[PDB]
Amino acid sequence: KVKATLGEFDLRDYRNVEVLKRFLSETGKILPRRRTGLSGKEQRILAKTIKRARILGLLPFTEKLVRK
Amino acid sequence: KRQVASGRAYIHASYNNTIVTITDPDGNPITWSSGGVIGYKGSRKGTPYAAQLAALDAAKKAMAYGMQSVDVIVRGTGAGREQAIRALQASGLQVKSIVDDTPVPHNGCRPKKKF
Amino acid sequence: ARRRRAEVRQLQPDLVYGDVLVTAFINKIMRDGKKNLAARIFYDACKIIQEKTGQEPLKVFKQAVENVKPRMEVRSRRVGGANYQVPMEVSPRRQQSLALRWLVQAANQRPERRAAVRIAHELMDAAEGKGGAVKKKEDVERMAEANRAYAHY
RNA sequence: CGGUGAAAUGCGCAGAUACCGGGAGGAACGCCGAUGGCGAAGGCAGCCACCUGGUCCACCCGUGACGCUGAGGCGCGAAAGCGUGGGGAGCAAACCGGAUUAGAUACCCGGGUAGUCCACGCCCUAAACGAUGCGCGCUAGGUCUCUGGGUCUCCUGGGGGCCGAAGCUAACGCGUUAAGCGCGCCGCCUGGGGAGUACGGCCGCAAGGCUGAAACUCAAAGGAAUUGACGGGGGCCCGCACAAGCGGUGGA
Repeated sequence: KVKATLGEFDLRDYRNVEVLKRFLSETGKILPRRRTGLSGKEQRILAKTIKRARILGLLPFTEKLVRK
Repeated sequence: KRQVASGRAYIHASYNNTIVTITDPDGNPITWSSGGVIGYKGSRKGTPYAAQLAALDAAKKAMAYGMQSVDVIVRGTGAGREQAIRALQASGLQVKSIVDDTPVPHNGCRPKKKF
Repeated sequence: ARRRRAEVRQLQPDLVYGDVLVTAFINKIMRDGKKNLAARIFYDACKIIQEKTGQEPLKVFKQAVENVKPRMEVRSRRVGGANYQVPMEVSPRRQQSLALRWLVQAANQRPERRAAVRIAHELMDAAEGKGGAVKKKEDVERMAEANRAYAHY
């Protein structure tokens, strides 16, 4: 899980890309709660947060496929 | 002859016909081969064999220009997306890597009846 | 066969040569259980190979069989409200059976008079890779990869 | 190229399709997103800021019964639909053609106008459904979950679910989110069909809507469960039932 392999970080700091990146998939998509390892309230916020970081082009909106 | 080694292989797969198009680094189409172009005319094209042929005959026109390396691109979900790739992976072309950028709308055009 | 694969009948090798392959072939010529007649056919057809070729008929026989065994075949299938010829890798058992049979069906279609004769010639033209025995073989395959457009079922 | 079970209608040598770059515009808003949250309902999902309602918890501080319901009235009221104007990417009644078929005024395919998006104004209906009026008290728990307070491996408040005591129910089911035990207050029912019609009035630009009978006619209409059969429903299993094979009848 991503919460377990990571430390103390602000859920609201929409700039910190070095962190958020771990919350997106191999594609641009946002990890599901099963992955992130977050809570009900926690995820709700990460949603809003990335949705922001995206806009200031710090986080993608979508990626392409890799392995091959 | 025009001598442009190393390029791109766009493979457009559908539920009615799979087509290839080969391009130079910049994104310009060198040679392109469809299914209906081989010889097939209908239900036939969506066959993995059709894709196979589309892909193979598609490299043979590319070696014509001495194409050596290629980055593979795949669009959509068709019957035999696989076969065409696996096809070029043996056509005689060095495959740099496979890429999927199947186009997905973040919700826009209210699609038609059969969704 | 619904409950099991059912065991495969085991035969008694030939009294002459001793290869069951032989006994299997003869069975195929035999009509109306006149197995004493079909026995002869084979033997006298063998003797024709001796006089007409400098080779042991025992060997000739196997190599002839060996050559008509189609390794690819069609088997119709209803998918989409249609008959789709699905080509398929034939098993060991079904080859040997298809061979012997065709060898025969083909033989009796020869212009030749005497039965034993017909076998004799079919047994040779077979090992030489021709006649019809092999033709009824190459034709099926000429459907195998002819409609290989469907080997995905 | 497209599209289908197959196909054709259509689009392409004025060069389509597939591919790169650029520009316009409309609609909608993936993932997160849940068996979740919110709201009186209808309904509500990209992001931001402003304006604004409701609500929950803790403290127990203040007023001092100031409460509940609620005929008529007033406002809100999906979709479609009407007026004026704007807008029009995609979708698409009607309509044009294509194939299917005994035929197809359909189901499938290609086009396509209203419409669908916006503003103002009208319409006001609905499986507008928990098919379950609003408010207060009382009656074992278990578990999942949203959310708040606490001395936070446990306690305590509010919401959404599943199982379940007592109890109830025609039965299915319900069961501290009551269909339980009780009080208040409003609405509505009183055999089916005829009818949500007729007539009358009200409302509306129109489409229509609200209210709403009877004659006649039938002995039922109706709910839930049972047992069966049956399904071009499901799972599983058999037989020379198919397959595989040999041999035949159909011919004379």
